[PDB]
Amino acid sequence: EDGKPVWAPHPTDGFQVGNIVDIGPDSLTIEPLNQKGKTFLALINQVFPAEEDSKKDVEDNCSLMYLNEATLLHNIKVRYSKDRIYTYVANILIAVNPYFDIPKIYSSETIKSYQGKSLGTMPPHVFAIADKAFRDMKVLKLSQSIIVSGESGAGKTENTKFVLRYLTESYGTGQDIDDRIVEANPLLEAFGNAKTVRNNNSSRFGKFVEIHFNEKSSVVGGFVSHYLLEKSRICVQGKEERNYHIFYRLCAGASEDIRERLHLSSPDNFRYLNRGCTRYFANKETDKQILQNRKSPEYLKAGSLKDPLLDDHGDFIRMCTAMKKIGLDDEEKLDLFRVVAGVLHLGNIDFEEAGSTSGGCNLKNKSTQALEYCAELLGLDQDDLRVSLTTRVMLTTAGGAKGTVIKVPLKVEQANNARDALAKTVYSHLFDHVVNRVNQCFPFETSSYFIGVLDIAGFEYFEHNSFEQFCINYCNEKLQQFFNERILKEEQELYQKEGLGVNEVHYVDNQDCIDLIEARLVGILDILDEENRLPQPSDQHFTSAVHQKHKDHFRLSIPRKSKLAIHRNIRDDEGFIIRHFAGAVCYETTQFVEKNNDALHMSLESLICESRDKFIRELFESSTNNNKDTKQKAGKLSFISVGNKFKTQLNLLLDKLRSTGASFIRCIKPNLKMTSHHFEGAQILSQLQCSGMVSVLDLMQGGF
Amino acid sequence: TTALVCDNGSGLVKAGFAGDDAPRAVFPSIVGRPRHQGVMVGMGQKDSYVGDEAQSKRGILTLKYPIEHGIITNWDDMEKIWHHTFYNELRVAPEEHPTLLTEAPLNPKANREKMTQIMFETFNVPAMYVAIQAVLSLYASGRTTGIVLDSGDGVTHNVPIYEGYALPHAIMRLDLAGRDL
Amino acid sequence: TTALVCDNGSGLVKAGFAGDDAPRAVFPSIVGRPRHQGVMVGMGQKDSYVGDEAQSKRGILTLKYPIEHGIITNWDDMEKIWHHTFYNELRVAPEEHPTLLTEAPLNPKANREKMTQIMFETFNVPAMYVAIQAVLSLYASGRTTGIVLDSGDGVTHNVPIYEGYALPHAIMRLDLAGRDLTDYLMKILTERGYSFVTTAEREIVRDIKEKLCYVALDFENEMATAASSSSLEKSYELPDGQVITIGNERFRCPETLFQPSFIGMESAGIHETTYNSIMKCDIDIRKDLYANNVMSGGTTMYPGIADRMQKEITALAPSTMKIKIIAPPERKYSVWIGGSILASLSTFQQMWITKQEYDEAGPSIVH
Ligand SMILES: Nc1ncnc2c1ncn2[C@@H]1O[C@H](COP(=O)(O)OP(=O)(O)O)[C@@H](O)[C@H]1O
Ligand SMILES: Nc1ncnc2c1ncn2[C@@H]1O[C@H](COP(=O)(O)OP(=O)(O)O)[C@@H](O)[C@H]1O
Ligand SMILES: [Mg+2]
Ligand SMILES: [Mg+2]
Repeated sequence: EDGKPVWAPHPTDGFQVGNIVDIGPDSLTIEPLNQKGKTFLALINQVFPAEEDSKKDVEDNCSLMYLNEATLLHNIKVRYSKDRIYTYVANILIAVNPYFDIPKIYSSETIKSYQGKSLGTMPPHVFAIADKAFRDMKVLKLSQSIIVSGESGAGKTENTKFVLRYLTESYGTGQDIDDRIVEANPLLEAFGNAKTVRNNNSSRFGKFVEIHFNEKSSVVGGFVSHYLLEKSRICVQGKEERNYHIFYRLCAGASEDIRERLHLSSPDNFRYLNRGCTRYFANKETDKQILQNRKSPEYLKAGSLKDPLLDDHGDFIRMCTAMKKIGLDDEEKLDLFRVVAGVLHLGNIDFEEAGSTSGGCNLKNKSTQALEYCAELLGLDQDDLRVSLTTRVMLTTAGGAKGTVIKVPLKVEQANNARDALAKTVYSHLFDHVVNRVNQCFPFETSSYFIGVLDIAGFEYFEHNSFEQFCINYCNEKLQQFFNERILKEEQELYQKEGLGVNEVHYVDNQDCIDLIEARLVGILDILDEENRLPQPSDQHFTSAVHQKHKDHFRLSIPRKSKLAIHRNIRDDEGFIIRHFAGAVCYETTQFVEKNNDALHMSLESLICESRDKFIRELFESSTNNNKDTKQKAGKLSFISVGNKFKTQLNLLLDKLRSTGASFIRCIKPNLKMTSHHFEGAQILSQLQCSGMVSVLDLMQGGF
Repeated sequence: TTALVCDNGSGLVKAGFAGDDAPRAVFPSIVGRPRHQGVMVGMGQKDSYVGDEAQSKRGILTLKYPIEHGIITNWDDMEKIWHHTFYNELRVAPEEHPTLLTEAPLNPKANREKMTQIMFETFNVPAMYVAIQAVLSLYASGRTTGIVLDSGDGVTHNVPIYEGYALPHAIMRLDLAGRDL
Repeated sequence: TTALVCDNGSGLVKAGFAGDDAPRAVFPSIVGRPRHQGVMVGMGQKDSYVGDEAQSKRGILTLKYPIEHGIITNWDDMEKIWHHTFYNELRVAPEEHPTLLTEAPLNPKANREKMTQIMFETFNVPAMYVAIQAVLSLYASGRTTGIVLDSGDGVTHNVPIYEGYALPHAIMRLDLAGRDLTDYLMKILTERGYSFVTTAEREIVRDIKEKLCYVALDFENEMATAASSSSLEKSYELPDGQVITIGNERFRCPETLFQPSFIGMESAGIHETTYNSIMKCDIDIRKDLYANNVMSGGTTMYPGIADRMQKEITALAPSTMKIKIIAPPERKYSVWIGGSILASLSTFQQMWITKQEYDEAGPSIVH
């Protein structure tokens, strides 16, 4: 526009009002409205059109005259001071966590005010999305999904329980499933929640709580499904990051009549915990309760971590209270502590060089008591387990004449990668036994249709990004593909319905970004599975092969060309910059190969399955119903895969989402401290640009 | 799809698809014709037995090893070895897979040519390559540097490789172990 | 902000920003291609490995020095040196700062032009300047008067400077030290039955030229007791386990630098080229040139200089005049420690050749 006030780039608030008093080809001489003497220069991507009266807000954001990404930011700045936390932006609901209890908006009188009424007949609320999902299920003959993204603590936990409260109170009229999520609230927190630099307590798996509806349309059951729990985090942690929270709550919160049974020591004595952060979270009363023998040198030197909602000393106590509430027995809870403590003494075993004759690798002299105190926890013989962690057993029998069983030793690096592959198998099959035990405390009556909630970790970005953030952000790019796929389909089901027109827009595709990461022996994940196979794996050869063959692609440049100055310190074969939906995020390639290269030997996979304990043999499947046992030996698949097993399980979730309808609820966190009324425009503007909301506004060209 | 590694040993020919476990079939490199008059009149016998069965029929045949001092004697016996290997061991059609064949380090010209030509025209494979047996023994212990001593019946070899280049001027071939033993 | 002193070594390229410590990167300039057919099939190999990475993989390459006889061989190899130097050591893009380059005294024209011109077009620096390597050791020693020595593999130079003006009419450049000392050591160690034909193995010759050699005080008289039964053997160990016991050649190799008639060439010894540059200066200045004889360059690191040089000069110099020779510690980094002081300080912040100035002026801006 010309003359009319436009938005101006303001440091703390994101955008401020301002006018244009001289102009260039792409640089604008911006005079601020409220700071007129500062008169700076600003670019085309820092100026946006603004509405005539600033004395208004919009309930229906499609009603804007100037609809852009700066006027969406101004609408949730005014509505936050009007006690309105819900905002209708087309088929996308923007919910802002206020960090206090607003008067009469979550009440039972509020629930029967919305009941059965459609969008555009009631103002913005999360109960108008939950009521839409029951009507766009039975009539439409389509199962539903509520998709929740955003940064941890942004309201993605809280809006989900208000949806499942609304589907039980408004339409189930009972059915005991609503507070069974609540009764095992710290129980599912400990196993999947970890600590990242950007998030103090974030769940690292795809929690998919589905709610079954039958042919009669009554709520007949629920089921809890889990997807994509981070494999690498189990064994390796970065600077100031942790493992899962049960590996700190069991270390801190275990009593002295339980610690003498489990043989626990402070985290500096456990190899899978001492490489990250060993500090526990606490509160003023529990910081006095953590014992002198439970403290690591990090805790002795720097004490407990700071955060008002986190206490790792007390939540192991409130976890075991929750096992009484959900449905776990007193004999079995003790066996659920021997397996967790067995993972901690699995990481301490170590393997040195060859002695002389017959090559191979042997254990270290200081790793003898580390295997004996672990083999009574995982139920294995102390003499037989040393052989399986050091040799590769195979046969001369395979297709011709009958032979015998031969022994080919493993290399030192093949034994270090094999010991960590066992810990990424045991804790992963333990977590399916905790979830499957919980799903049997409310077994469903029948099935036909379902309204589920997909909640996943958001787009994560730190100062230095690793392999853990490459696999999280690759999951958010595919979920961003499915976001834009349903929005283009919605406008196509709108223009001949209301008679608006035959107008059509050039779709926002991302296939070159997908083909860059995964393909048919062309992607980055395709090169990564090739590097695991090489005679001697390297870290210099993995980076250099990506810009050898994938050079032509636009969404890939060398780290030294980085727009952000900080990543220019990194050199050619140390990293790469990958452009995504939420921007260009650079990743280092240090330990990227090392986290991918775990592999599990056949008679080591067929040794932990052969366990000399009874709770342990139940863990590696399969159930009694239609019983059929796992074979003694195999050959194939050796390497198996890490980065392809993470891609394969994600493809099982993207095709389930394609059979369901969409209910996209984006959650915005207003401030860092998580306090009422506070506002940060250096964090709010960043979450509109990292949640895919910008890509939707840049697909909306309608003008209707 | 799945490639086939078929090893032209002088043992102990080895056959199995590409990875991941062990050779599917191993048997001695023997073809053997019947040296006695037939009198039971089944008739029931073959014009030539290959191994395994030419090692179950000891004392009634005249065993002929088709590979002798590092070279195949003639391709008339060799093709019958091949036919046995693909068909009654691996079972797969030859037109199905790309194959991978092995040779001896420093083997006489034009015995790789004549081989490649005859094998393409006899079995009609869709693609192929020939890698030398000593170099492959680097990969088994997964080292990128070192001197390889690969010793099988009837040719041993001493090949030096350094990260990851093979010196053409330092390769030694001995025609000694194991048939002379 | 800061300027970068990146020294175009004869050896031994040195790189480090201006102040406050010591050079950050040192490596011996070489490029090496893989000289035999590959069999591991990653493929995984660079078109050319530069130093230091080309010296951690000796024996499978064909080493090619880019700096030979005091001039660069071609900028096809040189640009790849430059790219390696900035990128996998210092970690900065050349467009960030004014740079400072060094050259050899009496450099062939237009090879300082063509260089200056190519470096501006290849790396796109915001400013450029070239200082001579001998002159910079003046700043390193902190002096105002005296004769300056940049002696590297293989062009040395002898420049006289007076308070603080340089003299165009007395500068002497010798093609001798140090690659002729390397090549000669290989020619007189072959003389005792150890052959080293290949380029990669020639590096081993440089490494014993560094470590084990020393300068005789009185050649004829050290040579006499070397001829005696007396043990001058120091036992070196080689990469394949070979044990070599060298005696005579150990003091013979650096001695080559005095009286080049060992080679048979006409060129005068450092003894006399030092002196003849002083006796090409005006008579009154000579008074303060004695006792400001300051040596530098890594090829002067041998033990026994400068007090051989001192005793020899004192014999040739006029009677009852004092000559003390100044030998710095850490002479290998002298030139760089020169450059570091200059480019960090005012006045010379406004004395660079800047981008517009260069664009307007063209290649004839160097002189
Ligand atoms: N345990 C053993 N001890 C000594 N020699 C053996 C043993 N097992 C097999 N051999 C010999 O090794 C030979 C097989 O070697 P092999 O590796 O098959 O060579 P190639 O692969 O070149 O045919 C046989 O001829 C046999 O005589
Ligand atoms: N301790 C030593 N004794 C004798 N010569 C040495 C010693 N250290 C280094 N050198 C020689 O000095 C050379 C390095 O000299 P340098 O000052 O780098 O010259 P430039 O700066 O002109 O490249 C090397 O080629 C090496 O042979
Ligand atoms: Mg062989
Ligand atoms: Mg020099």
